Amino acid sequence: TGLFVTLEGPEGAGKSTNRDYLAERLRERGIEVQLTREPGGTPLAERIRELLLAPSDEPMAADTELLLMFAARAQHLAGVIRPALARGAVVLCDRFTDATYAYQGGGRGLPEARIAALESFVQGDLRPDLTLVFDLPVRLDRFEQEDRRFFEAVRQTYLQRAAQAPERYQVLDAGLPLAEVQAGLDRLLPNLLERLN
Amino acid sequence: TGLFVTLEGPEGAGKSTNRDYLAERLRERGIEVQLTREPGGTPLAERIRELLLAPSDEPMAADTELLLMFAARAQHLAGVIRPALARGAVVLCDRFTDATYAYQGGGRGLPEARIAALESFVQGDLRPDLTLVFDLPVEIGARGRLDRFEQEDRRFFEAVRQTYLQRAAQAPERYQVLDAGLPLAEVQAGLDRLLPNLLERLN
Ligand SMILES: Cc1cn([C@H]2C[C@H](N=[N+]=[N-])[C@@H](COP(=O)(O)O)O2)c(=O)[nH]c1=O
Ligand SMILES: Cc1cn([C@H]2C[C@H](N=[N+]=[N-])[C@@H](COP(=O)(O)O)O2)c(=O)[nH]c1=O
Ligand SMILES: [Cl-]
Ligand SMILES: [Cl-]
Ligand SMILES: [Cl-]
Repeated sequence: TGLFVTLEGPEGAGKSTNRDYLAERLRERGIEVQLTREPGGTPLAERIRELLLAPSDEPMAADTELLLMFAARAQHLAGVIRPALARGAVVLCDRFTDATYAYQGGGRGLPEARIAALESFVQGDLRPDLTLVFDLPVRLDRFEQEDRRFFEAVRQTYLQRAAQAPERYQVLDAGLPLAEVQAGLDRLLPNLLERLN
Repeated sequence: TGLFVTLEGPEGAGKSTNRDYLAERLRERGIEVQLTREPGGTPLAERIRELLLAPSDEPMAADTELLLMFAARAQHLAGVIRPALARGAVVLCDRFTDATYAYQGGGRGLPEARIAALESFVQGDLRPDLTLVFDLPVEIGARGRLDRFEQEDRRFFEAVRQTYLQRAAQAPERYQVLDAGLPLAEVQAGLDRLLPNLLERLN
């Protein structure tokens, strides 16, 4: 049995360096670590990501964007995430369904219930064991074209979701000195290892 | 007030030769016709189509394939189908959700209940007003499809064929089954025969 950990938050929050940090802590304890990201994580998922990010003169329907995001997820689950967990590996996934509630839900305004329906439809009972929210104040692809209010509603959705399920989430103040943040990651580790074992 | 007509069946069933005939019967009667096809029908929906058709060493999960089909459908609905019906055009759409039940359901073995939930999720209350099923026994009659579906065996395609006939029989009011194996004159007669009912559905 393995463990499914997701990381959510914007760039410049240190997600990658901190994911590397966590990954080294686990690896030095003999635990296999599978790094991955969404949307993407397999050849086909990465091609779907390309459609998602590529600007176009044709407006992408909201449902189209939502269904593509979940198509990439479906493929990623089958190709990478589930097999990793089956190996007893710890998956460190940069962005997952919380990013859907945040971007397609908070950002775009899609009803949370439609996102919930697809989450269950695609994932069955699988949810992350732990979700690390890297929180900090707020050419381009389709999403980077968006405005400050979009990214503000994005930020707030992570915190709202994190607040409703405090046991599954750990919110990190990415505005804190890196050293302090990684100290937080160290304090999370025992519980992580306990979960895994 | 338009009419949403879909055409189902494999390649070499005459769907296109038949669609052109049907489209002209409508046009000569002063009726606007919108030709389209799935997966695809808009630039983004065609990009999705090409992903679905592209061979790869990585197997596409059945759910991935189902979701991409519906993603293309949602874009196509918004950009072509709903507008056309709104203008009061007759949409003649090559392939639609019946192909999903047939390919993803019958072929891939996905449960009909899962397909139905997506159908509703994406389409709301919109379903075809009339579906023409061009029924053809599995007939290989040069390089093949040249796409992902080329690799599937006869059993897969038998299941596809049978799914169409089962759906048509379950709701005879909405489907017309044509024998696409007939000489083209006789298929045209089939089109001629169903035309008056199609017209009555429009007004
Ligand atoms: C996984 C996921 C990502 N996204 C967005 C977040 C990102 N847009 N920004 N900023 C983009 C991912 O690109 P990056 O991983 O390079 O950040 O896709 C969603 O909108 N929904 C999702 O479910
Ligand atoms: C519309 C639709 C098509 N398809 C398949 C049927 C076809 N493969 N074969 N034979 C392919 C459509 O391409 P053609 O119409 O050019 O044949 O996509 C689906 O699997 N699901 C769908 O929902
Ligand atoms: Cl973010
Ligand atoms: Cl990654
Ligand atoms: Cl067409």
